[PDB]
Amino acid sequence: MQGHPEVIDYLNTLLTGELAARDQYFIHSRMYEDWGFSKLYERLNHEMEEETQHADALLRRILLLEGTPRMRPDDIHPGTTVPEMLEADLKLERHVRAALAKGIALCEQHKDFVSRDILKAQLADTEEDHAYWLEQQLGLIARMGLENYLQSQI
Amino acid sequence: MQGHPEVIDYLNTLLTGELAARDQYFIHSRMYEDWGFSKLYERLNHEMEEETQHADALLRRILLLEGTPRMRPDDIHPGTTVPEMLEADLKLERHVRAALAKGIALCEQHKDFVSRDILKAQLADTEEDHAYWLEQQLGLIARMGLENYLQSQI
Amino acid sequence: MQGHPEVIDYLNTLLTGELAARDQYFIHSRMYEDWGFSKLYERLNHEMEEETQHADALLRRILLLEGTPRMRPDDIHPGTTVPEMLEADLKLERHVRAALAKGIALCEQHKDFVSRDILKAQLADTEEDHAYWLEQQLGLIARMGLENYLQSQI
Amino acid sequence: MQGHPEVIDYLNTLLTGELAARDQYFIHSRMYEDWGFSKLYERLNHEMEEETQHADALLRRILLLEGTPRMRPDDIHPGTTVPEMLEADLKLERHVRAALAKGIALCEQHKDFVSRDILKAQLADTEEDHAYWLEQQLGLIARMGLENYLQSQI
Amino acid sequence: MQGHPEVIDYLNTLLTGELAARDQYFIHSRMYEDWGFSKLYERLNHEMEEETQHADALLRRILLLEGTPRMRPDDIHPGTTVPEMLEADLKLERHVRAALAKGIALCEQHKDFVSRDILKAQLADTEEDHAYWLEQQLGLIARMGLENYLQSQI
Amino acid sequence: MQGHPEVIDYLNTLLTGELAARDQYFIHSRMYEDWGFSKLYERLNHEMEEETQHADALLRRILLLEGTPRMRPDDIHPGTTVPEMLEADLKLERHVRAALAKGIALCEQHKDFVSRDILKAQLADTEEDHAYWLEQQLGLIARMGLENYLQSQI
Amino acid sequence: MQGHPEVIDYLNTLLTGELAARDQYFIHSRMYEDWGFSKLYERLNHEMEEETQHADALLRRILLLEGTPRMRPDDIHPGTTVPEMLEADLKLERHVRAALAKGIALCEQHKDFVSRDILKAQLADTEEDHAYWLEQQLGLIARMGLENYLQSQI
Ligand code: NA
Ligand code: NA
Ligand code: NA
Ligand code: NA
Ligand code: NA
Ligand code: NA
Ligand code: NA
Ligand code: NA
Ligand code: NA
Ligand code: NA
Ligand code: NA
Ligand code: NA
Ligand code: NA
Ligand code: NA
Ligand code: NA
Ligand code: NA
Ligand code: NA
Repeated sequence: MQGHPEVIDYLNTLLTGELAARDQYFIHSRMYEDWGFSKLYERLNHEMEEETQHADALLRRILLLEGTPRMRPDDIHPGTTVPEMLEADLKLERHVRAALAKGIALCEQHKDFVSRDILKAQLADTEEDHAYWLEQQLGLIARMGLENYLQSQI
Repeated sequence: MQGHPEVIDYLNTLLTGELAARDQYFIHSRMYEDWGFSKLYERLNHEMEEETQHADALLRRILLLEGTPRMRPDDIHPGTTVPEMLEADLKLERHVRAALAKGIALCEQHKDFVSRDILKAQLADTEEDHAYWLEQQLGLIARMGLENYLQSQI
Repeated sequence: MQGHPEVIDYLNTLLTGELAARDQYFIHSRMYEDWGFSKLYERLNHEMEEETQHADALLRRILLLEGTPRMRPDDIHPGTTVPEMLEADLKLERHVRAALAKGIALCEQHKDFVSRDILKAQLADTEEDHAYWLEQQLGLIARMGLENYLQSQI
Repeated sequence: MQGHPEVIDYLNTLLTGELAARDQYFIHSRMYEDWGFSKLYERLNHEMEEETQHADALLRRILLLEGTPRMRPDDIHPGTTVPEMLEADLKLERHVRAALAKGIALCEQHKDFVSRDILKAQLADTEEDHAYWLEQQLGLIARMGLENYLQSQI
Repeated sequence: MQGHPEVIDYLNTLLTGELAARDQYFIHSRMYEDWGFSKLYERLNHEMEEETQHADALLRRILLLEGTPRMRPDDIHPGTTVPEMLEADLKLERHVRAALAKGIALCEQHKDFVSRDILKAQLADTEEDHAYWLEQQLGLIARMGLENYLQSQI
Repeated sequence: MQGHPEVIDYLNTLLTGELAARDQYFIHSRMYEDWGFSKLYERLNHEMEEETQHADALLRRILLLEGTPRMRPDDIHPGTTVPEMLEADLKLERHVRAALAKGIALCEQHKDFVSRDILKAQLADTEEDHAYWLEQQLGLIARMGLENYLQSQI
Repeated sequence: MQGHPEVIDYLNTLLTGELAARDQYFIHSRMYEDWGFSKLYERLNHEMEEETQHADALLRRILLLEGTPRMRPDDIHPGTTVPEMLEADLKLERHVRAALAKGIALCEQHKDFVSRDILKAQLADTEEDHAYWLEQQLGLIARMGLENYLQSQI
């Protein structure tokens, strides 16, 4: 079934964003492990896997709609310290959140209700899992201090 | 069996207090989870369930005595920081403790020995479980500092 | 993430409604048990638990959106006989249904698609589980008579 | 193997009748569930499945005989109350019974002894299971009254 | 709860379409088995069951909304060869897809958000399961030839 | 119990036919194995066993009726290539089908209803299992070509 | 431990190559699934996972050596038909093979014997698993023809 060209193009925009999110969590998780914060490694490794699944869902939807997936990831922007890495991931998730919400509205406009539902599922993950957890970590650093927070992530 | 009107009225006073205690622990537990203190979430979630059971016991006793339960909870007074929330819960439990003790004396006066026993069981829970745990948390904050205490509740 | 103030306010309106629904099912279920209708006790006890979960989902969403939950339940309006209690619960569920549908439209307007999805899930429960079951009970009373219906609920 | 054209045509007549019987039990069973008579839902849901199997056996026999199955169901005639629905199903089963008996005689005449045996199996189901159960329900309504009967089917 | 008449009418249009889809897959699956293509029999038999479930969901929703289900299936249009049968099923699924998308928009317009969600679930099945699989089979025939494809379906 | 001489004689005619069918499937199945078509070996080996059981049922019925079984098999007519062997078996099964149908009519005429039932069971096997499968194989060869069909039977 | 800058730079070159290989197998595997070649999907999905592990090993080695990983994948070059996709993957693996062999020699020169061993393990995978399998598939197409080969990959 040929999808609407505007929807396919927009799904491709989201795909390159999620390929990038995957890769930013790839490098951050391994940096956290390099420093000995295995709890941070585990969480972000899980997030890398979740973004790979999100990318996969978009890629397969684009194919179903007879489009050609764009596989070049967006640029990533890793941090150099734990607070910078948390903030960088939160900025990325906030961007993905806004992009997904714009996509949902576009899908509704072009009456692509299945694509809308795929994006809604990803939007729920972004808001309620990914971004929320990051906000929590930054809030913990604010409440107990960075040194105590880092200790908790060994 | 028709209970004594003064006893039924007093049980209703306790019921609206325990419905409120339930709801204060509902909001506090979820606030603790929002901030990432899952140990505090778990404890206060348990306390919400225990207050629901306490309320249930009163409600069912009032019905047995042919009274009409009052289901409007008392006002609650949540805190805005972990120390404020602990103190607010401790103030509430201290109020419930005093109210329950007054109720036990009233039940004895009107020779409602089963109602007295229900209240005694709740009084033991209030003193030895709920209020004691809160006093302990505040004491821990005093002994190790707030930042270390918060770290321990992740 | 700061949610839209109109959405947060509306979620709070729904929250106080579901806290009330919880408490109306609390008193009705225990009244049904007081009279010996254990099948009615079991169903409405289950419904109390489901409304607590619905309230919980709203409360947690409001927190995520950086709002402050309103924990005062709406007034409840219990019945005094089995037919009155069924009708009172059905009136409440019909009100909740309309409120949820209005909320879904508001969330769509403000592009809060995750809040919309939470409300849609609750709307499906309200229509297809809660209200439908109540309509069925009233229909059974109409078809077999109240005395036979009550017998069936022992 | 090419079957006798008169036999194939007659099997097709039976097929469209059993496709209809399937669909009448589909709507009646779901109507019974809509009203809260889950015992009636379960029985007629089972009967829908049995008529689908009966239709399947005819369809496959028609194909084996190199015929072309007729897939348009006969018109159905659902009732609007429990007694009307029972009577409507009994009228349908009585029609199917007569049609099957006529088919058995035709198959014997054209020496299609396997088709005869398929129809005999369906005839036994119609008489001893489907129609008999319906006759029993109507007899129960006659003996205990409709209200008691409906109570028994919750 | 009385549903909107335009929504109920439209659900009935979808119901008669899915009853037809059920029956087209009924005849095609058994034709595939008649020829010895058991893999095609199994898939389309599964699809018949899925369309029966889709029809069931619509029928039950129409009843809940106090409507009267229309049980006459639309006409079906079976093929006479494997490529014709695949194409006929794909044409049917493309029609169902468009009808479901129009229904979702109508439900949104009349603020029947639960009916919309039921249709969205069916739309996802139609696009991502039913039609996609058919497109794949036709593509396989194009890539390996019909004779090799048929061999693979024994 | 002495059976009717015409029935016993006719059962003996069927017996020598089924002893022959057994032996034709014996040689064909082993020829298929000799060439490396193990799927054809397995099917026809199964068919040899089924014809032995059919012969056994006739033999035992003839004895019960105080007749003397005729144990000389009819001549067999094996093919020399896979298509010839399939056709030869189909010709044999078509002959057995006609003979069994004539026998059923004779048994009915002489009121030997148990012998009729034994023959009906064998007739169903012949039509719905043996001959049908052969027709399917020849149809597969027609649809995918002989070389692909042979490949599928390795 | 600070690694040799020439070795770290070269590991980064290999990393961006393996991130690209991962993504080329991501798109090819999902294209194969889109067309219904599930055996090809499974193999290339496995290869995507293996390249992710290869990339991970390089990334972690670069971190250990106090380098900064380069996370931008090389450009990929997907095919548009099964033979083109196989050839494109084989060209990529041949490039990776040569790059890894050059890296091993460089590591030996700079006496980084652990980095050499990591690359040797990847070189064995590339030659004996990835490239070999691709060569085999192309050889199969040459020996049995493309249509038969595609049939085998359903
Ligand atoms: Na994502
Ligand atoms: Na994310
Ligand atoms: Na510490
Ligand atoms: Na208490
Ligand atoms: Na307490
Ligand atoms: Na609710
Ligand atoms: Na409800
Ligand atoms: Na009764
Ligand atoms: Na039937
Ligand atoms: Na029947
Ligand atoms: Na459907
Ligand atoms: Na479908
Ligand atoms: Na036989
Ligand atoms: Na035979
Ligand atoms: Na082949
Ligand atoms: Na590699
Ligand atoms: Na490789």
